[PDB]
Amino acid sequence: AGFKPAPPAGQLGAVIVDPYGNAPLTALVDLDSHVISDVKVTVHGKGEKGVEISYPVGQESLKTYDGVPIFGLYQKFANKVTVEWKENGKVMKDDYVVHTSAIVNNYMDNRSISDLQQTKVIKVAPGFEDRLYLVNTHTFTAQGSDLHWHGEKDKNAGILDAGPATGALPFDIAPFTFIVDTEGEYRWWLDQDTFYDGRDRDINKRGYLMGIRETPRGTFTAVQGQHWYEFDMMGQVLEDHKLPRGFADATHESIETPNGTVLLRVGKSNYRRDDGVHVTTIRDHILEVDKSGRVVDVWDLTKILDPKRDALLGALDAGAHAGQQAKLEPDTPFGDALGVGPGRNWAHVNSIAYDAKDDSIILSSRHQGVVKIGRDKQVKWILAPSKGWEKPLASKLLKPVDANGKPITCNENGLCENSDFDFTYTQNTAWISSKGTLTIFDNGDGRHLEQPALPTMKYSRFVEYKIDEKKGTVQQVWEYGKERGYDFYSPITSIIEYQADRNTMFGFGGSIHLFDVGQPTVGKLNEIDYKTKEVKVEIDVLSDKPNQTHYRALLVRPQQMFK
Amino acid sequence: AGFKPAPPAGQLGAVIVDPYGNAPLTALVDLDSHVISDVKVTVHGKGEKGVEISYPVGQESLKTYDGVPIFGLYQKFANKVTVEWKENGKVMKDDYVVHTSAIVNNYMDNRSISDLQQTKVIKVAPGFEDRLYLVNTHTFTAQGSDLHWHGEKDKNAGILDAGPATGALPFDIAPFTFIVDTEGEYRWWLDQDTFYDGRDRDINKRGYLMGIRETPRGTFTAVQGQHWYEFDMMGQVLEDHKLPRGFADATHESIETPNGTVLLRVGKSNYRRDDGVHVTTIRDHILEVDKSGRVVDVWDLTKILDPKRDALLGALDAGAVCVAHAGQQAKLEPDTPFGDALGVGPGRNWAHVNSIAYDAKDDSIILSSRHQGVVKIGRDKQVKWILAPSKGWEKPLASKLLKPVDANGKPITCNENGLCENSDFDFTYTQNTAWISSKGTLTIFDNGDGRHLEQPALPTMKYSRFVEYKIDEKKGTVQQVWEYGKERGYDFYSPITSIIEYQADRNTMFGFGGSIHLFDVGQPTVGKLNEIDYKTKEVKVEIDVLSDKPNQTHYRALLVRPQQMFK
Repeated sequence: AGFKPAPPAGQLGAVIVDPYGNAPLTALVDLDSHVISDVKVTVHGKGEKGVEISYPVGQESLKTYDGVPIFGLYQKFANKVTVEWKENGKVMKDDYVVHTSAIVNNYMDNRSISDLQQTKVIKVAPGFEDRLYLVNTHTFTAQGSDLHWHGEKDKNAGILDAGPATGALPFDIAPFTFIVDTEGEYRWWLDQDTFYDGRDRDINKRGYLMGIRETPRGTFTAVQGQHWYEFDMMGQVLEDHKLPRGFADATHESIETPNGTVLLRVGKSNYRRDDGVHVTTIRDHILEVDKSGRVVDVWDLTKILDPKRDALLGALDAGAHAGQQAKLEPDTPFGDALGVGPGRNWAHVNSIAYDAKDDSIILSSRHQGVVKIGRDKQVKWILAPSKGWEKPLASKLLKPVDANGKPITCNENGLCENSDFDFTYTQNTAWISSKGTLTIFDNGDGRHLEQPALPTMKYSRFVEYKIDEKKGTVQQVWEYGKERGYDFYSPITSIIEYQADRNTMFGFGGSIHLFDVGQPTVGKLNEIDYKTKEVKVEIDVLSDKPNQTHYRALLVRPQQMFK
Repeated sequence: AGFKPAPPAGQLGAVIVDPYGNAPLTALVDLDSHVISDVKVTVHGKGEKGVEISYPVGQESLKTYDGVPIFGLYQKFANKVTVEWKENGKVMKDDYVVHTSAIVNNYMDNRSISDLQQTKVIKVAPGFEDRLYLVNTHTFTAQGSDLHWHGEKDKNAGILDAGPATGALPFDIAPFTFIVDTEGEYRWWLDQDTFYDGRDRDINKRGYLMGIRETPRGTFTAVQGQHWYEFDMMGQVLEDHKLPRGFADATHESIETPNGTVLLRVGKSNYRRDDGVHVTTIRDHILEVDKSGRVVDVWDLTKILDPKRDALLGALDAGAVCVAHAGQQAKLEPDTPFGDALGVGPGRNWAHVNSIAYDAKDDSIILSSRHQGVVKIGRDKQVKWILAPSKGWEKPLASKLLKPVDANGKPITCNENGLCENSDFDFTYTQNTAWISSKGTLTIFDNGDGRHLEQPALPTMKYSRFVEYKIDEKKGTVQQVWEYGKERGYDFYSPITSIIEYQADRNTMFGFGGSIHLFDVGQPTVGKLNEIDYKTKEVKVEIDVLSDKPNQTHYRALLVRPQQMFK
C-alpha cells in the first residue's frame, strides 16, 4: 503493498496541511504519541514587512487535534514555521517549511472583476501591526435565488392560481470567508464547500452564512439557512444542527451565552395568523437552543412588539429603484418584503445581545429600533423615535438626557435640539460593550424618519450609549463617523465593537458605495481610538463583483483560538 | 395548486406519524400556534391486558418539537390516544386514533428464525405491570465483518507481504433496538437506518450501537464505530459527532456527566509502541469530550495499568473470542498478531474495558476491565483502588488492591486466585457494568467467565451473579453486601455483555443477561430481563428476549421511565 503515512517532519510527527479539509491555510503537527507541554507556534512574516503570527497552544487542543495546530499561513507559499515545546523537562524546537496551495473562489461568472476580493491598506498606526480581522463576506452565485418556501394560498387568490411562496428561502448566497492582516494579505480561508453548495439543491447546504461569533472556548458559532454550526480555526466543524422543526431561515446572528446556550434569530414556519392564514414569518423570532439543538426558550416578537408600526418602515430607501422612499401597499404578498404584519419583513432583527445581569436579551430591529426584552417576555425598554409607538410600548421608550441628566428635547422623528444626541435608524449590532454600555452601528438610512433631498447626504455613525434602566434615561456618550460622509456611509449590514485592550473602537462598514453601479462594494475595517478619535487602522475590502455587500468582520486573537 | 399539509385532527394541529423518520411507533400532535401549559398523554393498552402508557410533557419539549410527543404505540394498529392540556385558562382534551405501520428488520438471511425477535413473559409481580425496558440488541448482517483498518508492517513480517491490519473495525453489526412492556409487546422501535447502513460502505454508518445511557435531560447518548450520538424518544438525532482524529473504534459505553461532558470508551489510532510499531489500540482509552466534540481529557490505560498482566487473560474460554473451540481455555501466544485478539501489550485486547462510571464526589472515573478487573482512576491519572484477585499485580499497583472484609469489618481469607474461604465473598470475573448506585455502592455484573482464574472441570460449571460491594476508600477495604444468580446455574449464565442497576423506586435490582445459552449451537440466545426485590430476593419481573438468529448475543437493556422522557 500500500502507501505509508507521512513520516515525521522533525522531532514529532508529520506536518499535515489542511487536516480537516476546510481550511487550506492551516496545518497540523502530528503528535505521534509524544507527551509535550508549554507549546508555542510562530508563523513568520512573508517578505520584509510581513506580519508574524504567534500563539500558545493549550492542552485541550493537542488532545483534540492529536497534534499542534498551525494557523496563519500564506497561500501558495513556502511558509516558515517554528514550534517550541517541552518534552521530558527539556526545551524543544523544530523549524518547519510548510508549503500551501492556492485559494479558490468556486462562484465566478461574467460579473467577476477577478477571483478574489481586493484589499487596500490605508492606515496602520504604531502598535497595531499585529492585528488580525476575519471577514465575513459573500459572492453572488450564478443563478442567484433559485428556490422558495411554499406557503398557503389566500381567499383573494385566483381560483386557478398555483399556491404562493412564503418565508425567505431565496436569501441565499455563496460565502467568502477569510482573515486579513495589516499588510492586506490573506492569512486564513474557510473553504466555500465547508457549509455551502450552490450548484446542488440540498437546502441543508444553502443559505446565508452569518452571525459568526466567538465562544468562550475560542471557537465560533455561525448560521446558514436552516442550520447552525460551531467551528474552530483549523476548519473543524464542531457542531452541525438543523433548526427545530417549527422554525426556518436563520440569518444575521448567533451568540453563545455563559450558560451553554445559543441565541438564534429565525422565523416561524407554518405560523397561524389570526385570520387563519399560514406563513413562514420573517426575522421576528429568537431561539435559545442548547448543544443538543433543542429549544430552551422562544421569543415571539409578533406578540411582544407591534407588527403594525410603520413609522420607520414608511421612510425607507427601497434600493436596499434606489433612493425612493418606501411606499407601503396593504396588499403586499407575504414574504421577504417591507410591510406590516406577520409574514412580512416588519421587524428585520439583525442583532442579539444577552444580559447576564438580569437574564434579558437586547435586540436591534432594523425596521423598528432597539429593545431589551426580559425572560418574562416583557419589553423592558425601547430606544427609538417616539413616532408610531402606541401604549403600552410607548411607556417603555427611553428618555434622552445630558451629562447632567437633564432631558434633551427631541421630536417624534428623532431630531433633537441643542445637543448632538441622535437615535439610530436601520441600525446594527446593538451589543453590550465590556465597559458595560450599549454599542451600535447606526447605518442611518431613513434617519429622522425621512429620505433626505440627496442620497449623498446620508451618513453612518458609531455610537455608544449609557442607560439608566431604572430611570429610563439614555445618554449618547461617543460617536464617530458623521463627519466622513458618503464614503463612510453603509446603508446595510455592518458592525462595531469596543476593544478594551487598546482602548479603540472597532468597526466595519459593509456596504460603502453599494449604489455606485458597476463598482465593487467597499468593506472598510476601522479601529478608532476611543480617547482621540484618531484612525489607528483603516483597511478596505473590495467586493469581487460589483454592488455586492459585505456583512460583517471580527477582530480575532490567536492567543485565544486554541484553548 | 400544491398538496395541502395534513389538517388538524382535533382542537390543535394535525397528528404526524413518525415525524423525524426514525421511530415509526411515535407520533406528534402539531402545535399549530396554540399556547398550552399542562400537557399529558395517555396511550391505551391493546386488548384486555395491554399496558397503558401515560406521561406529562414539559415546555421545552413542546417547544423543541412544536407539538405534543406521542410515545408508546403498537405496530400496525389503530392506537387509541388521549391528550390533555390547558389552553387559555381552561381544561382541554382530545381523543385520537393513530394508525401505525410495520416494524422492519432489514437484515435477514437463511440464519433468520423469523424477522423479529421473540419475547416470552415469565413473571410479573403486582405493582410492576407498568414497567418498560429498552433493549439494546443486534442482528447479524449477511456479509458479517467486511472492513479492516490498515496497520504498519513490522520487521517479522515477510518482504512481499501486504501490510497488516490493526484496531477493531470488524466489530460491526446491525442494530435491533426496541422497547418492551410486561406483556412482551413492542412499544418503541428505532429504525435501523437511523445510525447504521450495512449494505453501503460509508464507514460513518458502521459499528456496533452501544452504551445507550440516559442524559440529565431525558435523552440518550450512544456510540457506534467512529461516531457518538445523542437521541431522544421521538427518534430525533440531537448530536452526531465524529471521534477526535486521534481515536477510533468506540464501543460499550457512553455516559454524560453532571458537567456537560461525555465519557467515552475508545482505542487510539496510530499509537507509537515503544518498539516504534504503530498500531490502533483495542478498548483501552477513555475520552472525556464536550458537546463540541473536543477532548476535555483522556486516560491512556496502557500507562495507568498493566498491559502485561495475564492472570485472567490466560484463564479464559475461547468461546467468547469475538464471534467450535468453546469450553476450551485460552492459550496466550507471544507472536499474537496485533488486532482484536486476546493477548498482552498495546495493540491487543489486554484490557477490554466495557464500563465507565463517573464519581462526582472526587472527580474520578470507575472502569470495568473484562480482562483485569475493576479500578478507580483519578483525574490525576493515579490509580486509586483495584477490585481484583491479587495474582499478577506488581508494585505499585499491588498496593492498591482492595482487601475483603466482613460485616464487622474483619479480614477475609482469599487466595491469590480470588477464592475466599468461610464467606460468601467473591471477586468479579470478566464482569460488566461497574456502576455507582443511588445508595452510593458499587454494583457489578459478574459474568463469571474464568472464575477464580481458571476454567472449571466441566463447561456447564459456570454461573453469573448480580453483585454489590461497599468500599471504604480511606482504608482500602471492600465489602460484598448483596448478590443473586449464584444458585441459578448455567441457565442464568451470561459469558459476555449484560447489565445490572439498582432501582430505589421499588427497592429492586434490575438486571439483563445478554448471552444466556449463547453457546447452545443452533439455539436462539436469551436476553433475560429481571427485577429482583432488594429485601427478599423475590423475582418481581422476568422476561426473556430471544435472538432472531441462532447464537447472537444481546448487549444491554435499560429501565426507561416515560415520566422522564420529555423535559
